[PDB]
Amino acid sequence: KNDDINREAHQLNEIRKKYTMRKSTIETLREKLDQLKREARKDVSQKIKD
Amino acid sequence: SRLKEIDGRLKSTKNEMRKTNFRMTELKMNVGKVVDTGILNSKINERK
Amino acid sequence: DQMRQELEQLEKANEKLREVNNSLVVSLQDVKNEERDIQHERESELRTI
Amino acid sequence: EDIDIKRKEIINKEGEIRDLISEIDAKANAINHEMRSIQRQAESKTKSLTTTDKIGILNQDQDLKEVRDAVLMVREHPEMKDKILEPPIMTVSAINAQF
Repeated sequence: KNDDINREAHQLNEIRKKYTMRKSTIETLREKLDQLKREARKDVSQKIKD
Repeated sequence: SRLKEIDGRLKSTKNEMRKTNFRMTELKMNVGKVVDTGILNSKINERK
Repeated sequence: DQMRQELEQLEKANEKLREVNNSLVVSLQDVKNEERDIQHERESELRTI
Repeated sequence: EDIDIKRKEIINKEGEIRDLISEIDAKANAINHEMRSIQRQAESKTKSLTTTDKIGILNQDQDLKEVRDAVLMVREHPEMKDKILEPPIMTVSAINAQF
């Protein structure tokens, strides 16, 4: 019984870490890329007016 | 006197058996510590 | 897994402890039988004298 | 965390039960050697000559016990066996009780 419950725990721990992995995808790709593209503009009205 | 010595050895052996069994079971319980194989894969994929 | 390796090693150690305990109990029972025999001989000789 | 707690509880139960295994082995060994000792005593009593031979008759008196010990030493001593024999109570048998 202990081994079965431990296997279930390991499966659910891997599941939770996959969830954390998707959270990391959110943090970097969703936001860090969003921030990089938003600031990469530097409001092109800058270079245009240059 | 020899009987008392052997009985003391017997009790010490029983205590050692109990300690070893409990340590074995603690080693079993150490498998349950949260091992994580998550977030790193996302960054691996992004970097690749 | 390493904890499982130490689990196996200490299982072997516990089995060795079981064998040692059984041998010690064997010796204890033999010496108890010797005690009973010596005590019975003492009782018989003291009664006779 | 809940599964870890349950695993630790069950594992401590397993350890406690495993403690009550070699202790049972100790009890079994003690009882087995009790068996062996008592059975050896029974076997020795069965081997007893139950006073059949006159050497067994010698078991019935302290001086006769000394005579029995002398007879046993004579049996163990061939040089003291050819020259010195068992007493006529043992070596010599009368035809009947009246003889």
